[PDB]
Amino acid sequence: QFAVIGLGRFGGSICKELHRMGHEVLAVDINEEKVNAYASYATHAVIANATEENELLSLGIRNFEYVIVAIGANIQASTLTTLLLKELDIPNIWVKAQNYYHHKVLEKIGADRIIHPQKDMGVKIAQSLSDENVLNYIDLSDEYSIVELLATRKLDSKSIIDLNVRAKYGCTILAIKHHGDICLSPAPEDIIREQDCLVIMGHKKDIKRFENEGM
Amino acid sequence: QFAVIGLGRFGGSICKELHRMGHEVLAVDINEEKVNAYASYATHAVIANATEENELLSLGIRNFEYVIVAIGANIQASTLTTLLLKELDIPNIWVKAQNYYHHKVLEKIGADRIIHPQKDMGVKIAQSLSDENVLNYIDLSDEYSIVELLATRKLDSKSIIDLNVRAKYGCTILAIKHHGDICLSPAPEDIIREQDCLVIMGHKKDIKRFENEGM
Amino acid sequence: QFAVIGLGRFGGSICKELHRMGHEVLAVDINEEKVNAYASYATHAVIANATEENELLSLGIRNFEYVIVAIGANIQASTLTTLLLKELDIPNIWVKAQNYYHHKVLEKIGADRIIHPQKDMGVKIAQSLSDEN
Amino acid sequence: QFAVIGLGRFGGSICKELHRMGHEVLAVDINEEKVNAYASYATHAVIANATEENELLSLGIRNFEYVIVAIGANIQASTLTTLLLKELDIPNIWVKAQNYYHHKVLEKIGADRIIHPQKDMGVKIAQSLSDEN
Amino acid sequence: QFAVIGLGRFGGSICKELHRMGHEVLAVDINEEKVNAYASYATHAVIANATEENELLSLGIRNFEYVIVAIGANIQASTLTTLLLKELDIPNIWVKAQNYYHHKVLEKIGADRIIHPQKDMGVKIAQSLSDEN
Amino acid sequence: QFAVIGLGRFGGSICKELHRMGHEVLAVDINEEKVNAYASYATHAVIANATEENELLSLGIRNFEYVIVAIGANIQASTLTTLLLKELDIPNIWVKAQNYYHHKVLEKIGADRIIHPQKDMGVKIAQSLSDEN
Amino acid sequence: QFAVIGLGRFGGSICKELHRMGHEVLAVDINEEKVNAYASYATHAVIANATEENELLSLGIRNFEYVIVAIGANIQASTLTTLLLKELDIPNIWVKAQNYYHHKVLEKIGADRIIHPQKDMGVKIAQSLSDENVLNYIDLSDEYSIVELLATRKLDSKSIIDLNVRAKYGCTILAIKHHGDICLSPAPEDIIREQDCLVIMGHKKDIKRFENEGM
Amino acid sequence: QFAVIGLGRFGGSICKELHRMGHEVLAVDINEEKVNAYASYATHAVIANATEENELLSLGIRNFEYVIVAIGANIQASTLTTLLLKELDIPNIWVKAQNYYHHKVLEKIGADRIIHPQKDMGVKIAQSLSDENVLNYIDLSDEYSIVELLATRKLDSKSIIDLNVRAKYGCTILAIKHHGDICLSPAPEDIIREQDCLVIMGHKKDIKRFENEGM
Ligand SMILES: Nc1ncnc2c1ncn2[C@@H]1O[C@H](COP(=O)(O)OP(=O)(O)O)[C@@H](O)[C@H]1O
Ligand SMILES: Nc1ncnc2c1ncn2[C@@H]1O[C@H](COP(=O)(O)OP(=O)(O)O)[C@@H](O)[C@H]1O
Ligand SMILES: Nc1ncnc2c1ncn2[C@@H]1O[C@H](COP(=O)(O)OP(=O)(O)O)[C@@H](O)[C@H]1O
Ligand SMILES: Nc1ncnc2c1ncn2[C@@H]1O[C@H](COP(=O)(O)OP(=O)(O)O)[C@@H](O)[C@H]1O
Ligand SMILES: Nc1ncnc2c1ncn2[C@@H]1O[C@H](COP(=O)(O)OP(=O)(O)O)[C@@H](O)[C@H]1O
Ligand SMILES: Nc1ncnc2c1ncn2[C@@H]1O[C@H](COP(=O)(O)OP(=O)(O)O)[C@@H](O)[C@H]1O
Ligand SMILES: Nc1ncnc2c1ncn2[C@@H]1O[C@H](COP(=O)(O)OP(=O)(O)O)[C@@H](O)[C@H]1O
Ligand SMILES: Nc1ncnc2c1ncn2[C@@H]1O[C@H](COP(=O)(O)OP(=O)(O)O)[C@@H](O)[C@H]1O
Repeated sequence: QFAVIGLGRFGGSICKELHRMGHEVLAVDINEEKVNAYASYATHAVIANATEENELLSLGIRNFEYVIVAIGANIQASTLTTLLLKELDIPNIWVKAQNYYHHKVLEKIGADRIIHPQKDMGVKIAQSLSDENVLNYIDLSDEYSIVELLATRKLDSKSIIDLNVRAKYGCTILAIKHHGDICLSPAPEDIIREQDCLVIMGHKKDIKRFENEGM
Repeated sequence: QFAVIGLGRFGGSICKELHRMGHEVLAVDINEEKVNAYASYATHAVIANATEENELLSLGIRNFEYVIVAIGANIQASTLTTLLLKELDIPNIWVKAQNYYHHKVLEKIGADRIIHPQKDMGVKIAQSLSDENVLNYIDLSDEYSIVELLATRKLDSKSIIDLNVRAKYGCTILAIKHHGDICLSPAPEDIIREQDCLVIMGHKKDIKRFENEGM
Repeated sequence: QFAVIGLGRFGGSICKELHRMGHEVLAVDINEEKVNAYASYATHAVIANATEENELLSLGIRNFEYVIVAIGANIQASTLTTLLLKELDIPNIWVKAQNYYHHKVLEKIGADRIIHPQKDMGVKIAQSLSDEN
Repeated sequence: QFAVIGLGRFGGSICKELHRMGHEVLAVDINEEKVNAYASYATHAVIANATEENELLSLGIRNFEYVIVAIGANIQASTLTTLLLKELDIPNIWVKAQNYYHHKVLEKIGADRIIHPQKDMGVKIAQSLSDEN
Repeated sequence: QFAVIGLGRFGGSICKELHRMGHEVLAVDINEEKVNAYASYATHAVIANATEENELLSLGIRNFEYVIVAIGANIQASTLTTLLLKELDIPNIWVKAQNYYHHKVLEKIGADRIIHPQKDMGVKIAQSLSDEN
Repeated sequence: QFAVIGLGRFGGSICKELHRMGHEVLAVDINEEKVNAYASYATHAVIANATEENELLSLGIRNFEYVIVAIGANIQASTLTTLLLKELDIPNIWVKAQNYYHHKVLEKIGADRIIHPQKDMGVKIAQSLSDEN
Repeated sequence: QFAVIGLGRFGGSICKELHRMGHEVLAVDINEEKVNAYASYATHAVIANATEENELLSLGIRNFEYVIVAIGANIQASTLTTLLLKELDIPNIWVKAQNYYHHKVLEKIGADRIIHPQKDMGVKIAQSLSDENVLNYIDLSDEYSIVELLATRKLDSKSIIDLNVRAKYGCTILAIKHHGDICLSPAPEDIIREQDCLVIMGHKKDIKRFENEGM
Repeated sequence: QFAVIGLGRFGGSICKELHRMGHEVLAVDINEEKVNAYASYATHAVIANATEENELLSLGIRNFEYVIVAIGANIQASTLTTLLLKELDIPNIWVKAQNYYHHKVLEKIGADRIIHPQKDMGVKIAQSLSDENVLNYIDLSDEYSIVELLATRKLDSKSIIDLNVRAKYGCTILAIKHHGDICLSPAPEDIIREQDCLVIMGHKKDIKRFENEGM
């Protein structure tokens, strides 16, 4: 179902994670050491030059719905490989881009999705920096969002009804995670202890307000 | 308030994003071209060798609450920088790790947070791969999660009350985004049209079940 | 009618010859000396970075039916330029290829004609060697 | 009858084309991969450093009426090879020139024909652009 | 009982002297010549990259109570080796420091003793100059 | 009474320690920063190129009974300096050796004592490892 | 009148010596330090790339009757320089050759004189080796030579008439240098003291004979 | 009788020339190709590292009265070799110097003669440049010299008595070389034809005078 062509810092993580999730993954790499190291973290692991068409054919690359092109430094190899894959009519080709130019040429040679890892981690890290309590989040729209917050010493031993967010800030609490244990859509009697995960939902500015005065 | 020491693919994104959010950021780089290119995307931009203590002092680095060490290839430079910063009693030092070894030595020299960008993008990309319908998601815990899904033709013109997720699958719908318009905590009469954003919340396997039989 | 983007050993020859035949040619080059040397061998000669879209727009590159991409060594610059030209709906884009890979990426990004100079002169020279008469 | 010393974009084409025409061609190259790839496109293919006289002798280079010096980037190697060949009394020595200077030194050391591939393809491409019909 | 990882001016001396005293010493080195030269001055001598964990395991490095990290110039290799050894729960890890920074990072990753050779020989030489008698 | 020509890891230690013991020491260094840093750790500190005879004369190097040549990496500078000092009839010349070869040439050019810092600290460290008590 | 293009071990010596003799010399070098060091040993000294024609023109290189190309390692630079100089119609171009190939190409591009320094010093050193008594010499032809000899204890207090070289060995004595004082075409009564300079002239083998039995 | 340790541009010439003169020479070289190439130009040729004492012993280096150290670039190897040779009490050790420092250390480690090839060829070339007619010469003293001159079109078909040098310039002609044929101490009736070798003897300034007005 999944084939990962470059087993580096980026692609290797994709391989290991997909394997950990329970999907079947074929790992490819030109470097034998890399192939050996990922033998345990993949259904199958093969030594192959992804820029060589007959080798791609030998891999049975056609058996796959998703092929990930994760060769970092060598732009030539990456775009050539992506090209060969597009020739073989692979349904989904995901390639890691190094820069603007690489993104452009991948764009035109029919890459289905282009990933800028360090860029995205850039914005994500910026998000966590801007607010140290936000552990994670998802934006529903330009104005509305669901936010994951780390409870500070302002929130310990407080009940949901005490923190009347539904009226005071127009936001609603969705979940509380205490010592790994999880409470979904909790009732107003429930207690939030410090260092716990708190999942709020509402307007961005309203959530910021609640963070400011509340915690 | 924020200082970014390495203006590369990773650090540059952090800088640009922090600047876009409205925070004041001091960008550092040994490469003059990089400093010039990030002049517009930062409050201040300086040419400096982050491995030279007197230069760090010249930057007024102690005036900052958060310093980001984002020098990629040069592990020596990274750990040296982190060390010097730790000597200067910087409250929060975030460093990009290249490998396991780098993570360990940064860990021991008192790095406050160590980031593996390509790894994390690895797992999230794996997440988007496992379901093309999940546009985004957030893990509340090992078993429970909030998921954003792309509506298929199986869900078109279906009501929330028609798709009884709260009893049949034990999960709860949180939001519906239809042509950009947004419905928060929608009522059972509401309609879901295909290709719209659907926000479900619950157990991972249960949501997977709902994906399987429902859509 | 004709624009030549790279004034090197290859492109410069195209420019000079087209000019000698009596056609009007706009010569482009990032190197000022090259532009100066071909001032006499072209209707107009301009300093410009062919990988910069706004510069291409400033050249009035769309007013041309034929644009020749003759940047040799820099594969990246060549393909990026070809790309920008393809975006600007240029009717005929002819590019000099460095190798097989360059030929492939140029092929896919919609190059109208891809030339392998050394190859073609190769077969031509072989022809001349086969019968000197 | 024919020997091609540099199996690159230029020389490789000469080799392949001469072989395709039905002439017997000896392909030389310092790079083993190139030699391997042109085994099928030549009567014989040999790994050799064309700047080493004893290797040239080992090739039986004197048995040839036409020897082609097609080493691109390395001007030094090119002129050294041409020189050694001129010493071995080769009847016809054709060399690919990189620039004006290379053309001059090849000219003086007795090169029988000096080819500027990109230039000639330049004028021919200009010809084709001038009248597409 | 003793393992010396870097057989240079510093570590080689440790090895030779420990061997001369009658203790059993395992000498390690990435350079084959060094390993060969110290075969006679050690119980066992092995070619190995001290920055590679599986090689460390292959050496049976855990069987040793004292491991000496004596890699000079390469600070990275030194700290990486020290780190790997600290992971393998080596009881006593003594490392040669190049500078203040190296001393600090070795200090934090749990080096049992950090030696500054030139400094100590400095103070001792000063002692000898102060009273030659 | 004492002159230290190289203020590095080795020589700087000698200087600082001799100064701490109460002897008068003249510190030399080609690097101004080094001279500045050791201003407090020496009776006098001077910027000078030890391979330049007139500079040595300007230092009043002959007024000293002991001159320490502690220039590490630069073997040439070290031996040249030692040589100039031997010409100037310096009573005691002590030089830091880099390797066997350096030891040999220093040996022949009349060095009074040749020190191998890393070697000696090597045996010393081996001693400390043999009996931790 | 004289221009030296390469100020290295070879060319620098030519420059310095020509300057010491009293001729006016323009020294050229691409290396600024070299140009600075030869400022005192030349009429003029200039930083210039000898492979750049416009720079050569800027030097006023055509105003010179003799131009010396003494660039060692870089054969390409040497031949290119020689070529450019030949284009500028320089009357006399002397170039240092690195090897046989270099000698040949310089020969063909119209070098007026090609020098192999280490070769020539090779043969002369061989000459001084064959007889430690020959301090210097000059070959008139393949068979005949003029030789300068160091007097041994076999020749001490001997007269020219005592050592009848003109008949017994067919050679003729030309000069005697005794404690620096010099005697040209000395009379038969003159005495030769040991360790003095003796200038004989004749056939090589005959002089060797005289060395053998005489001294 | 002679051993040459470095078979390069310099040492190889010494070897070949000594061999051509008829002396027996042992050539040493660490490079096998060099040893093979000089097999024909030496009595014996051996592959050896001159910095290795036991190899020197294996060569039978002790059998030689003269050992030439002609290793160019590697100063360390040169001085180390010279040192080893001095330890083995070789009577005559001649070494090629690269620079001032090398000359100094060779001087102190007991080198019997130190040669600066390119320097000496420098002064020699300067001599031939200063006067194009002087082919060679030997200085008897600061003021007096014997000079070899190339006859110009001023001297063709002239008799020695016509060019009364013995009175007019105080100099005396010693030899005339015509088409390889040689005339020693020629009588006044003899003719000098152009392009012939002419050997004059006398005062330097006087010889210059004769060159000026005569030829
Ligand atoms: N032609 C190729 N075929 C297959 N695998 C390749 C090829 N070129 C590179 N790779 C693999 O891709 C990986 C690149 O990893 P890396 O350079 O760390 O990129 P990233 O930083 O994106 O992880 C390497 O592990 C290498 O083995
Ligand atoms: N010692 C240093 N001090 C300051 N900046 C540095 C230093 N070393 C490297 N840099 C900067 O850090 C940047 C590294 O970026 P890059 O190598 O792309 O890392 P990444 O791939 O993680 O973005 C370079 O642009 C360089 O200018
Ligand atoms: N990005 C660019 N935009 C515009 N001109 C460029 C760009 N990159 C290179 N050039 C020009 O193209 C020319 C390339 O010529 P060259 O490298 O000699 O190729 P060739 O050998 O095929 O002629 C150079 O003279 C350079 O000035
Ligand atoms: N010294 C040499 N002897 C023999 N062959 C050589 C030598 N140097 C280079 N070559 C060969 O000549 C070829 C030159 O090809 P290339 O650099 O592509 O020139 P071009 O661009 O003109 O084709 C290479 O394949 C190389 O193997
Ligand atoms: N990664 C490594 N693994 C094992 N041994 C190493 C490694 N790197 C260097 N060494 C060895 O360590 C020794 C270091 O010696 P040297 O550089 O002279 O240090 P010092 O000057 O302290 O003696 C070398 O002999 C080298 O072979
Ligand atoms: N020619 C010279 N004259 C005077 N001082 C010199 C000369 N060459 C080097 N030095 C000084 O000697 C010091 C050498 O120290 P270093 O290279 O660290 O050797 P070590 O590692 O043995 O201390 C340098 O600080 C330099 O300033
Ligand atoms: N292209 C050039 N133009 C001018 N000077 C040059 C050029 N290339 C080299 N040189 C000079 O010529 C000198 C070469 O000297 P060197 O390598 O010692 O030759 P040699 O050993 O024959 O003296 C260098 O000092 C360098 O500065
Ligand atoms: N350790 C050594 N033992 C023997 N021969 C050596 C050694 N090192 C170098 N050589 C020889 O000395 C020669 C040096 O020649 P080269 O570098 O041209 O110097 P030069 O310019 O004085 O001729 C080389 O041919 C090499 O084979």
